[PDB]
Amino acid sequence: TLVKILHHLEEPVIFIGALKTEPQPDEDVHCDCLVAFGHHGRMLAIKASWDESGKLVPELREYCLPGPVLCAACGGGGRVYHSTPSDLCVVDLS
Amino acid sequence: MAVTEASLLRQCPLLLPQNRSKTVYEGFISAQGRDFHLRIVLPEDLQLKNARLLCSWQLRTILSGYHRIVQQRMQHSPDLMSFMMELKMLLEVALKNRQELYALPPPPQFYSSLIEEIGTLGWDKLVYADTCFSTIKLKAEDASGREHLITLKLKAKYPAESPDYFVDFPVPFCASWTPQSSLISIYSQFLAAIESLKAFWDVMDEIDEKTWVLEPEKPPRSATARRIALGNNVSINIEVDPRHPTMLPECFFLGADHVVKPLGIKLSRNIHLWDPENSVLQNLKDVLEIDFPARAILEKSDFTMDCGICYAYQLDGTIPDQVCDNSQCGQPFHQICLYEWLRGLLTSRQSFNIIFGECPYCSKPITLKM
Amino acid sequence: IDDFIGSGTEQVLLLFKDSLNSDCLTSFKITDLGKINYSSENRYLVVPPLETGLKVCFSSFRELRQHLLLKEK
Ligand SMILES: [Zn+2]
Ligand SMILES: [Zn+2]
Repeated sequence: TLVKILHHLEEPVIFIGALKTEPQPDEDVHCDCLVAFGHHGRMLAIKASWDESGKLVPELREYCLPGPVLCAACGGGGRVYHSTPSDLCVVDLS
Repeated sequence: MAVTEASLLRQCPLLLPQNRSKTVYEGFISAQGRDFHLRIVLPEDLQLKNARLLCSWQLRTILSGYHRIVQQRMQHSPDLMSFMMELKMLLEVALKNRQELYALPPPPQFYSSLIEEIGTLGWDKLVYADTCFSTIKLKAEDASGREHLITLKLKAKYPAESPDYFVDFPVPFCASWTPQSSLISIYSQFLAAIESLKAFWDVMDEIDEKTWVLEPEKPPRSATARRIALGNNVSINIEVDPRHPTMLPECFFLGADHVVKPLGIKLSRNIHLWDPENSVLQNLKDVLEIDFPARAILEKSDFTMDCGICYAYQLDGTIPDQVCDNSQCGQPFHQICLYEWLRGLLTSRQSFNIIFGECPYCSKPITLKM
Repeated sequence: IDDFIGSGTEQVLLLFKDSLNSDCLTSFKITDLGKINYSSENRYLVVPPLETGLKVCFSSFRELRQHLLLKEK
């Protein structure tokens, strides 16, 4: 010199990243799923479906996970490590 | 009702006219014990050709790849009534496909009552309970001292409906489930099924210890047939009646037709000298006047007991059974392999559902009966 | 009190009296008050299912709370 709005979790955002779901060494891995966090423990999950019409459609979940989520990160093979002020938990998408 | 004054309320209770001219409806829609937000603005007249339909972002998630379907439905639909009938029918479809998001248990009935009924059993029994508590697995002992498991799968209401009962043993397991019946009821039924086979398991464990079992390999409790080997390159397959196991089983012989003849002939002489006081083995040894070898497995670890056409054991359930009537070849084969060999060649000559031909390895007369 | 083990979880360390030996950290007791107990299978089988049942019922509770707030609004 435009900005697009996608989903809107109602609660604040903490973490954005990506995962390699369906993991069937190289550093740049071509990520299949997309991940975002809410705080009050809304998790957003996205994937490519291409199902029932033979056309790409975005498969959304919205999970409601326990605990006020403080921080998270991604590990090898569709795994996310996140934390509640109780416990450090893990999630397998794979 | 006929009119959507009353039929609208009667079908969508949760649709409240904000504006005076009934033009903005808002509030909710019901759907599989699940109410959702809705904000459905009409134009200055009642037209759905132009209408704004905004949602919860939760609702956008569940109307994934029907955005166009419902856009069609808005322009082709007569009334708002009919639109809502369709939007409900449609949600029900979307969610019943996405049916992997649902099912909360009733905690005041379930978790406790399940802890209660497992206390009724005793804690030494339980071997597995799933983290959804949906599956559990339980243990019982025979009078012999054999472990018999039972898998259960549980519904949202365990005590109301039957839990799905899965168990190895061969006769079909029957569990008289009432809403009053419990884990202890079905456990007693399980012990009843164990003891009706108690003699049966002993006869089978006896055969499995003392004889070269061939063709169940680590047999389950479900197997009633036992392909025993005897000498080498002849076998006997044995189906036993589980209610009369010590009693005479239907038994017959595989191998070379010159070796099977005296064995069948001596079984026919000595089948009246069967006695159900002895074991199955202690009657077969005196009927057929033989011993059984103890696992010619470990010495004959590669004798190539493979088809010698395709060179595999286990082609599609079939075993190497068809052999040569020759001392110098003795080469086993399969039904499929030997048939696709003897039909392909010129020399081969078929009577009705038999092929006579030459053994591939030694070129001697070999007979195949389909 | 600290995590001496390198598990993640804190434990409590207790030193019993100097009459036993004229030496530090003889006659100790390390404990977490749960599983971990260091010093000088139907019980411990069926807890995670029950705990996850608690957490799922907690998420349902939390869900209905939010739903009701919306309804009121
Ligand atoms: Zn073959
Ligand atoms: Zn031959």
